[PDB]
Amino acid sequence: TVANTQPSGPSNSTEIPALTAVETGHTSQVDPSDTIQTRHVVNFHSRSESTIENFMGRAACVFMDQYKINGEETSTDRFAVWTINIREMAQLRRKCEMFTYMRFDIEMTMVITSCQDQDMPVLTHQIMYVPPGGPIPAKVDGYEWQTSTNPSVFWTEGNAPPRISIPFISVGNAYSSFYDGWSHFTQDGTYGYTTLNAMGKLYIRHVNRSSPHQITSTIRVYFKPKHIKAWVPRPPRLCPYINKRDVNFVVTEITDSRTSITDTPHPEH
Amino acid sequence: DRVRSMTLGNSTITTQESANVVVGYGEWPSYLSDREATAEDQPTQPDVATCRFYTLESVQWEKTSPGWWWKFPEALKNMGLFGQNMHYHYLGRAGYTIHVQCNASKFHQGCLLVVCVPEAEMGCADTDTTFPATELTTDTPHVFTSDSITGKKVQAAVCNAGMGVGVGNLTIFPHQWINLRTNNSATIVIPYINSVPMDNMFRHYNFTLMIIPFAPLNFTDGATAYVPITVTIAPMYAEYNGLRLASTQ
Amino acid sequence: IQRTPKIQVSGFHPSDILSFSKDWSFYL
Amino acid sequence: GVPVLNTPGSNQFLTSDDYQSPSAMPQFDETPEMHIPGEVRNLMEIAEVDSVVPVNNVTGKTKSMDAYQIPVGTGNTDKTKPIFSFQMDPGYSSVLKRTLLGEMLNYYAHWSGSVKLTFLFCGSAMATGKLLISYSPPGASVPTSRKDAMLGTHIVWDIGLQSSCVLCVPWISQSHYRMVQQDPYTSAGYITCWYQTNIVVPPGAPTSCDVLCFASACNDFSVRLLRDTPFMAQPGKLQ
Amino acid sequence: SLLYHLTAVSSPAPPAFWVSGWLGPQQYLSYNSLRLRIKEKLFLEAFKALGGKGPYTLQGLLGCELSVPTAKFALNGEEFMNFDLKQGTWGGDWPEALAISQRWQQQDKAANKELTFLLFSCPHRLREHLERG
Amino acid sequence: NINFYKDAASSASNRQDIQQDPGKFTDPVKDLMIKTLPAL
Ligand SMILES: CCCCCCCCCCCCCCCC(=O)O
Ligand SMILES: Nc1nc2[nH]cnc2c(=O)[nH]1
Repeated sequence: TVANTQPSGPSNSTEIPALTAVETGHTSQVDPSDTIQTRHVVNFHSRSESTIENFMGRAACVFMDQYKINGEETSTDRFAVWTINIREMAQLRRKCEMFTYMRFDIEMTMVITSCQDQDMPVLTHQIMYVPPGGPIPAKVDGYEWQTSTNPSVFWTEGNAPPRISIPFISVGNAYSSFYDGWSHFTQDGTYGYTTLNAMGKLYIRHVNRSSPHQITSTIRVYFKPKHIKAWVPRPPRLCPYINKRDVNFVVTEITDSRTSITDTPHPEH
Repeated sequence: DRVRSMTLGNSTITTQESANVVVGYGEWPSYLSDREATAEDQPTQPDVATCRFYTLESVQWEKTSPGWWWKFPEALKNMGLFGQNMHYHYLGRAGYTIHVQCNASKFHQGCLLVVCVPEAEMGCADTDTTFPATELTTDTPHVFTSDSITGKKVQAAVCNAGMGVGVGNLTIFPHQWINLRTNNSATIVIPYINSVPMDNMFRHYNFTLMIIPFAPLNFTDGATAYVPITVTIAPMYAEYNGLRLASTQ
Repeated sequence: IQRTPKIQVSGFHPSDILSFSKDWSFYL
Repeated sequence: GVPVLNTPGSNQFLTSDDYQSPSAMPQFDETPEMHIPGEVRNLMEIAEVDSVVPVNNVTGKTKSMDAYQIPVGTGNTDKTKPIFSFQMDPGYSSVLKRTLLGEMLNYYAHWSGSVKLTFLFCGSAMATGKLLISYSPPGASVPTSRKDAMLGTHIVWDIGLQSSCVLCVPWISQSHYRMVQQDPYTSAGYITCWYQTNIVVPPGAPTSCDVLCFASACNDFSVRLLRDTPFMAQPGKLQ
Repeated sequence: SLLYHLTAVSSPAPPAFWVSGWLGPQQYLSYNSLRLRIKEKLFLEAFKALGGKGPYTLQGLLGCELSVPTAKFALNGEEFMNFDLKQGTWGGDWPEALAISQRWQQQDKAANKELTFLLFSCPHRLREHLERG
Repeated sequence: NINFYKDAASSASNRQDIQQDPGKFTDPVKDLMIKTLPAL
């Protein structure tokens, strides 16, 4: 629980809890017991919802894309690729970039739905994870889909959504939400956190070979970080995101403006 | 407790009007331990030869200057044997004492936010392209801008401290202030902060030091118009692995 | 690189002076 | 085998459930834990840090540093007018909502606790001053004189060698929690500043100074319901 | 031996992108950016990733021979990157190679567009030309 | 508090864990600053 309020009476002394120096980089530890007369409040409020585990422990969509079931044999619209990353959706991106370094397990849940336009009873989908450097499928019916070590999940519609746990799979001791640096030692190449993003790709297709009419399935991937450790908090993203690859931003004002420094919207007009 | 004296190598810093010392995240730099090491070769630890106070080129605080930034440890290349050990080694790992100095009369006024930002990854002014490394690294440091600039360079509009955030929220990082009425120096002792035990001292900027005047410098005529801001930084517990032929940068 | 536009206009670089050879050098 | 009965809520994806699910990479040996300085375990640890409050967020100044500097000056006129005034409402007050305190809060629908507003005087070492920083619970309207403001929870800031003063907004509320968004039921009141005496300067010092305000949470501060922040919007697919 | 000779210029005098298709020693196809359109956008996106100032010229040699696919590229008349068919990624050692490779894989399926182009659509059209010519 | 899978990644989140050390962000100063005493 949070700290209780202690009773405080009238004071006339050389103690100065209200007088501090912010120049020290030190946030004052004053509570109302030091500036006013307080009563004893036995406070039972707890910060359970706040913790990083609860803050991030909500499954957020990270990837939406569709893929057809019918097409030319070599059609690339019949499967979806992701190139796993947490920068495509602004909400989970902003939540993860409030810490410089994070270390969590991923609880991945997919929501695959079918879109038709003017009779296949139910479709089966394969979500094949291709770790970095594995052979990527050229076509939907390519040999790679016969996953022999790539982890793959199969799912027929009408069932529960597919759901899998993923460990902490970075080569570093933590995921980097930010990487101020380059890919090459000569300080060129790729700048930023795309240098450290070496999570694999995600290939999704219909396992059904064909259909009388064209069907467009959409997959929505939902990430939920669990067993989270976070270091070095940062200011939350102020500006809207532009690219899913860098910190590029358009200059955004600090907060909403007023008309004057004493502009206080009051009801009792 | 206003006075403070730091001794690191053959260098001593004295300050008489200082705030406290900020120890970044309440941690004092240390050497990498055997449980957390990954590079197997023996590190080199040239303590006094590199863990000493290095003074960078000064900048002139003006009534309209919006701020400056330095990217470390890259700003310390060709800075004595520290820069030499950066060149000759593949990995390096160090904490730093960043002493920032700005003295002025009692008839001057102004306040700077001296903040160390770990992984201050910055955005380009033209948001679809990118910028070279010369637009990030220093010699003279890069300056923020009052307004939003364009070009293949960092978006230095100081309201978004190059990072697309609120500049007022930079106090979540190890920071102090130089209030010209209170202190004339800010000391930040930052440990080694990274997601890996060691890293390359060139292609990775572990932290950026930002000096941003939150209250502009002001003085009446007759007061000293030239008010410089000097950045003295000292690596601490520096060690290096993977010695090879020297880099050419 | 830069190349000398040998005239018999070919085997040059850059382009401003259209296809190129295995040399990556343009010619008209 | 075991006779089971599937109860309602089966085969559903509630995004807030914590269930065990099969790992995709069994027996994966993850990278050993390293000690990184600055581990944050609670968002209230971030909300407890001071952050400069853009009190001067008037029109045209919210893209400058002028948003942050509260102007105080040596002058006999408008000394009866408030130096600044805003709503003590860290969730939706434009002055406070974009600070670390307000940013952490918005991810939530309820808040509770005391807010400490620290004011740093950034004038000359030769400038002396006294300011009355007041907090008025929401019953009546905003104070329009220093007499109406001194009746509330206030502090007289004697500007001297300490350079900073703390006004602790002491959490006077009828309910245990307040809403982070605005509603009249959980209004938290007003913060006003007044010249107690004046800023007085020698013949050679600049006659106008700046004050910086800092907002942070106290020990009893906490946030409750978890909601998506209204600050981030994604109009379309990124690039 | 079907072959595409692609070129792009950061600084063109007023054709930023133009292609020449070849069957062995004879040129059959010509494409210009004013009048493959997905690789026109893929080539003009490459200059936004280079971070440098000076003018660049990007060339490509995409084609197939009876089936072998060549996916070579040159930055300023110097071959800097290749297409790796296995990984399905543009690959080089220079920093510019990785930069342009990453800018092109941001498109999230351009790698599969290139691999299908080299593996099936170039051999198909080569044999279709062999039959019809 | 029962785990039906052998991997530690395949557990639920640690929702009951409530711990914090706000001093590393609020009091990161070297010399201790007692509240009632002058900061300088
Ligand atoms: C079918 C198995 C699917 C396997 C999916 C692997 C998931 C990749 C791991 C998630 C990467 C998260 C990176 C976070 C980076 C950051 O913190 O900014
Ligand atoms: N001056 C100093 N302060 C510390 N704080 C923790 N360790 C140390 C140390 O070794 N030297």
